[PDB]
Amino acid sequence: MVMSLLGHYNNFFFAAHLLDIAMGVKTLRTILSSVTHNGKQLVMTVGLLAVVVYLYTVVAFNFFRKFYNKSEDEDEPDMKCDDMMTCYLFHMYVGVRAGGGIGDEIEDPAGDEYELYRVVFDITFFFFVIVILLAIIQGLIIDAFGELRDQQEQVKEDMETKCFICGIGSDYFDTTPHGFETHTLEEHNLANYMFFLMYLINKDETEHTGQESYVWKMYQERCWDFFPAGDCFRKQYEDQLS
Amino acid sequence: AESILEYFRPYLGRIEIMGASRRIERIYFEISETNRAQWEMPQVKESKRQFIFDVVNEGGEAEKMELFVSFCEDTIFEMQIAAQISEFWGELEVQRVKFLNYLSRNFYTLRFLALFLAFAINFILLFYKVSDSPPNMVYYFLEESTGYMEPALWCLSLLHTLVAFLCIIGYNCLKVPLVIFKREKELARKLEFDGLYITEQPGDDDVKGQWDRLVLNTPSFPSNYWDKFVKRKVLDKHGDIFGRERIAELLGMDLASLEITAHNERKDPPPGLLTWLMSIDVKYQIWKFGVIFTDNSFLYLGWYMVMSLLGHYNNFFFAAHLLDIAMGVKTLRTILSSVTHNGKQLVMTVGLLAVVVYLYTVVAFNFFRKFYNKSEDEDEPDMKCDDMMTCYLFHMYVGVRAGGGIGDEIEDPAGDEYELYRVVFDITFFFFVIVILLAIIQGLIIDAFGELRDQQEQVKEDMETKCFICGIGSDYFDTTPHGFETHTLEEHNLANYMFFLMYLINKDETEHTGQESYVWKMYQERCWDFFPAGDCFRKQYEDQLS
Repeated sequence: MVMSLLGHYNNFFFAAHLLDIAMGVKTLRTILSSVTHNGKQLVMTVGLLAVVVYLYTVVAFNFFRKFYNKSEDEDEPDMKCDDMMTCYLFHMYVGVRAGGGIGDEIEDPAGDEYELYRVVFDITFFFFVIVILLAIIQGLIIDAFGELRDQQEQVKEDMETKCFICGIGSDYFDTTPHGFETHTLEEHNLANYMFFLMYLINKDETEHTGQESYVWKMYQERCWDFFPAGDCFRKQYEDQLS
Repeated sequence: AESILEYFRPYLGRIEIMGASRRIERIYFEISETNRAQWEMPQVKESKRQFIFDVVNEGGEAEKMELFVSFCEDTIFEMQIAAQISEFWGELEVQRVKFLNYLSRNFYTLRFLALFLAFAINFILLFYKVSDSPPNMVYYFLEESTGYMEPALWCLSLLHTLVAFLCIIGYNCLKVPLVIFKREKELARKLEFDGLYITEQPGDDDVKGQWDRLVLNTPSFPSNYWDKFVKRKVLDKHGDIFGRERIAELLGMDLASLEITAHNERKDPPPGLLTWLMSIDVKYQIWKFGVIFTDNSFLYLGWYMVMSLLGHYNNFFFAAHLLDIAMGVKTLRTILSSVTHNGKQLVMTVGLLAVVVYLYTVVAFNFFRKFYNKSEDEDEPDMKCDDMMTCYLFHMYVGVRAGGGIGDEIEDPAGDEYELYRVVFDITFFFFVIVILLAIIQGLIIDAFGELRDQQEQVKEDMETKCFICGIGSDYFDTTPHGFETHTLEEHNLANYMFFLMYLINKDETEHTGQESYVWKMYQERCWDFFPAGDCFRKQYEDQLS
């Protein structure tokens, strides 16, 4: 509402309703739920990266200050490691985004002193905040898809073994041909129970039959002992005539 | 009799055992008035949850009961230690403990304060600035004016160190007794039931076992353990088959071999407060310190100590306590355990990469030497493939990090000779140490997450089919409505067994009932045949009346 109204003024603002796509086009909702399923532990990785880069900055500032000169034309008037805010921002903005580690933007360490300390600093930075810390992001998505896809299998499998009202497994019902198929469609249909409460509520209390009032009595009392929960009327009378 | 049942219901325990009749019997008892209240504490619920998890997957079936009883005993000492801290020359001693019990009470909030202070000092540390002029180079502390910026840092630095000092003493007063009791319990069994120091000996390995030899002969060996007869109990058992005096001299009890039986003479020490207080076991204390200086958590706490102390000097050093995040903020511990779960086989891939790049270097040095010139301005005075160390380092430092293979930094092979040998060298390098060898790193993480997530499902699923005490499946119990639900809450509750050992230990041996002594007899004997393990008292009497 508000964005449409705020239209007729800077018409560009209309280009925010396009994000309605999500709540539409079903497919997406599933795709976006995949990434959303691990949101609580996704931004925390970003915080971890923000901590690690700070840890690297405190070292680069103390020892590698004279390396970050931008090497302007025939002059060296600019240096990034003079303060903390103006240097840590450099690592945060170019370092993690370098695609190859911070060693690309700094002056090449062809000198003698600190030749190995700088190489280790480069290599560890490449191995920690480029290969590893950008792999956990992908990991929290690969299995995120797997979980949304796996949970469907369980709800598919459980409906093929239990009647969801009785606890009886499918085998026992499969003693007769298509016994389990009939059990989930004639006896415990999960839809007649839908159609029973409507019959109870609409009917006036005066004309309740012998049984319909009694189940109504517990329904008013809010007790659920009238559901079968264990027996199925043929496990009950199997011995006599079945 | 309805109200009398309802009022007393939350205290009437119910345990179900077998024995002395080859059938299953049921025992009732009075649980508690305060232990039932405490049992629902987050540190205890999480401990139980963690214990359950490492039994279903890393737990052998045969010894499942044994370690469960071990955790059962551990929780009792946790109860005893936690029940205490809850609330001018000789009167200071009581006020000292009256404050120590407060320090150990709110240990976790005090610990979290240390992380918060570390976060604040790190944030304020974000304004330093090098300057070649005194306000040699000086680390001048720039600020958005606001003169109150430098004074605050000093007070915060002092307070952080103070809180870090307090948490160490809190740890000592809170956790150390648990580890000590653990070690005492583990050691006392290897003598009574094994010959780890009598018949067998450590095989020059197991420094943990070697270090324990300095505690055997101390006058006070079982300082935190309950059973104080651990010396006499093993004395008789191993005093006949072996030298009785030989076993006697090993465990100490100087002249107690005769004092054990000849105790006709009676036992008054003079009041020597602060006069003879230096009569302490110099051999037991060194053993305790040797144990305490090995625990990982205490060592990490001392490391956090050392860095805070090394503060007030190069204040930047404070920016290492920030890595406390890990041991905090739970979430992370799981995320970091994901990558840590495959550490043994992760660095080995790095070693493999280090080998493969060396293999490539030996070829590039022998044939492609004249290609690595850096092509300086109007001159070619620099070449990287002149030695091995100065060339292999080039591949290690730029090659694997090139993001596109080594072919980017070398001079373009537009020449005729070796045109294909160089192209193959480039392409294989791209296909082996960039696409493949940097994909195994991601693979060892993708399934690493899957395994930590999958192991949870198994411990969730097993608890929904078996009673964890009886081997009976859920189906059989589901014959009656909610039968399995009641079986895991009335009969085999896994928490009445908690409440039964406390009832046994606290009760004196004289008033043990007919059954309570017999299960006590095996518990002293350390036999676990009184657990049901197969029957459930309704599979037992289903035919008669059920």
